[PDB]
Amino acid sequence: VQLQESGPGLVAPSQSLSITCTVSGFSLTNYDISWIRQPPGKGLEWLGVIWTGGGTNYNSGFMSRLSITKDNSKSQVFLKMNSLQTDDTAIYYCVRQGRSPYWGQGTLVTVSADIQVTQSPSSLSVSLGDRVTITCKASKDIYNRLAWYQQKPGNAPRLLISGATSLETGVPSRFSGSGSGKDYTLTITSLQTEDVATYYCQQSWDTPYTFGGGTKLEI
Amino acid sequence: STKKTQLQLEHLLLDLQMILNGINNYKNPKLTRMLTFKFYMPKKATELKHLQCLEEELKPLEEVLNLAPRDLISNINVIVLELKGFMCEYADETATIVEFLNRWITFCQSIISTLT
Repeated sequence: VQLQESGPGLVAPSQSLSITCTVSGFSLTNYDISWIRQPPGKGLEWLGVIWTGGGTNYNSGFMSRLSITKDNSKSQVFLKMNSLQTDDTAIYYCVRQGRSPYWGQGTLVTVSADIQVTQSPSSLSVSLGDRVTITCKASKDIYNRLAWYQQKPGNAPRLLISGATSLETGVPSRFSGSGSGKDYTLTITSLQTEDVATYYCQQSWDTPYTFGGGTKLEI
Repeated sequence: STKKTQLQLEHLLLDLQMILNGINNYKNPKLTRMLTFKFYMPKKATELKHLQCLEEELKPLEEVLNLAPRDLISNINVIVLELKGFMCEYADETATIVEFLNRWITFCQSIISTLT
C-alpha cells in the first residue's frame, strides 16, 4: 500500500494548485480518499474526501475553490485548489480512509507571497517512566470513529490507534486508546524518549473529519 | 434448538430487509447524506458468534436512520443478543449503509441455509 503525492512545489497566486495522488496496492473502487493539509507551524486540517462511488464532500471553508476528482482506471486522485493565498502554504497529504487510515508521504506546496473535537492538554512537559493521558472530547457521539496520531517534526503523522481502541501493528504496547461515545483518551505508559512528539486525534464519523488541536509532549 | 435459532435468524433477516427496502424503495430526500456514513465490516462472518460485529454497529446504524428506527434497532438488538451466545475482527474497508445491510442479509441467508 502506497499513496504518493505529486505537486508543483512553488506556485504563484495567479495559478491553481494541482496535486496528483497516485495509489498502489489497493483500488480506488474500494476506498474513500481524503485530502489533509498541515501549515508549516500548525496542526492538521481536513480538506475534503472523494467517496469510493464518485461524489465528494468539501470542508465548508474551502467548498467554493476546491475540486477533488479521480480516475479509477489509473489509480489517481486529483486535488485542484484556486484563489490561492499565502496561507495555503502547507504539506498536503492524501489518505486512504479505511478503518485504519493509510497516509501518503505528503508534499510541500509553497505559495509565492460541525463536530468540534477538543483535545487536552495542548502541551505536556514530562519525564521518562511517566504515564500521560491525552483526552479528545467530541461535541457529538462519534461511535468510536477516533484515530490517534503521533507526529515528529519533518515526518508525516504515524497512526497509533484506530477505531478508538485498536492498536496498530508495529506500535508499542505502551500505547492504548479508550473511550466510548463523546470522550476518548490516549494513554502512554512508561514514557520513553522516542515518544517525544506532537499527538493529534481525528474523528471520522461525520464530515468534516476534524482533528484535535494537538498535544506537544516534551521531556 | 436449531429450530428456534432459524425463526430468530428469519426474524433478523426480515428486520434488515425492512430497513434496506425502506431506504432503497423510498423517496428519501436525505439519501445522499445518509450514504456518506461509513460502517465497520466483519473480517469474517460465517458463525453465529460473528454477530458481535453487527451488534457493535447498531448504535451508528440507528443514528444514520434518524437523519431521514429505535423500535426496529431495539428489536434487532434482542435477536442478535439471543443468537450470538467474542472479539470482533473488522476488515479495513468500510461500507455504506446499503452495503452494510446487504452483507448481514447475506450472512443470515448463509446461516439459514445451513440449518434447514
